[PDB]
Amino acid sequence: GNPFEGVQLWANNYYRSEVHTLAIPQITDPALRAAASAVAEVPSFMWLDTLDKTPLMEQTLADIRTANKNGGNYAGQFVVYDLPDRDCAALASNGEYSIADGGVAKYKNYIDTIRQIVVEYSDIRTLLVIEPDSLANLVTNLGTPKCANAQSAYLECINYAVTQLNLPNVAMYLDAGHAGWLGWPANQDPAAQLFANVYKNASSPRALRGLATNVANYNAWSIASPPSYTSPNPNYDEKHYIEAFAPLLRNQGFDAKFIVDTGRNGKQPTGQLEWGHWCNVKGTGFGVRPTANTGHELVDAFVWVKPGGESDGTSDSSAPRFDSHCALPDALQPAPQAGAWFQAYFVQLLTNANPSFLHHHHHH
Repeated sequence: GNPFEGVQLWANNYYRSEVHTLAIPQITDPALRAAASAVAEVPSFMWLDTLDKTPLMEQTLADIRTANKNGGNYAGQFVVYDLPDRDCAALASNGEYSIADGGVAKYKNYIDTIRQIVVEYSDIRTLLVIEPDSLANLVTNLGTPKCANAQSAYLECINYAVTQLNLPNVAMYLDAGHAGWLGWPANQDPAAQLFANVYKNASSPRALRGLATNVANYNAWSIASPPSYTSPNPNYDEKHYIEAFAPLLRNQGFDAKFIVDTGRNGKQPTGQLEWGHWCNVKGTGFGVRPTANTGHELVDAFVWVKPGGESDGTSDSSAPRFDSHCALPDALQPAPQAGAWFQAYFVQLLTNANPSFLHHHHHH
């Protein structure tokens, strides 16, 4: 059943080329350079955050087909992230499509472009995260005018995505926020209704395996003491959020499994002063390496979804698409545009990694 069993995860060359060409030439310490070279080999998801990234998806799948026909057993990992009026609760979104300017039709073409690619590589297992911080905003942010207006477009576009990418080689996980967002007990029943209705309204697609949590966030999987910024939520880590949310989805006909982003949660507690501070958080490290051996029946894999070292947002308040969350004092600064390489942040995640990359473990 688990789409992560039976395969290796591909480490893409977009992140490897970031580390080799941008990061390593800036690092002088020989041990840290070797540690950087190693992290570039940890497989993390490739984000399709514009239409112009879809040729990179096809190139990555072509490389995986080459590797597989040469014996490999790799699967690809991609994030579908280009809804019109994307990031609806921001002061600022980088999304290229607007609902008012043909954005629903542009999203249809974007999904059709990805479906043609996944069908062209029907031999390749393709693991998808669908639309981070979309549906969670329709649970808690209907008070924000852009999100209230985006409700119909988001539900239609999500329904298109999950029905059109319901293919035999795909497993999809709908993004479902994190413990600090939907794990609060008052948010659980409305979120479970919305997610199980998305699944049932798409005719319970076989390929929609479940939900992704902690994407681009920093929560622990399991911690023995709740970090102080989680109080008073009883679901203060992802294990507690998922053990609370899974039976409420199953009660309404969506027997969801989960993947959890551990790419930036190795250091706990984190540097967050408030749990809603999400941008470029100080005091974080790379986490548990991707694996299907999670020790938990509900969790198909620990994965690295947000690629560590790529910025969450610029800290320049005069720049386009600036959001005030990226200038808070627990956000590392100065930070470049969202998605762009942020070398200080990479070095922070490398220094604080747990498990560490600086450990040299090596036998003959």
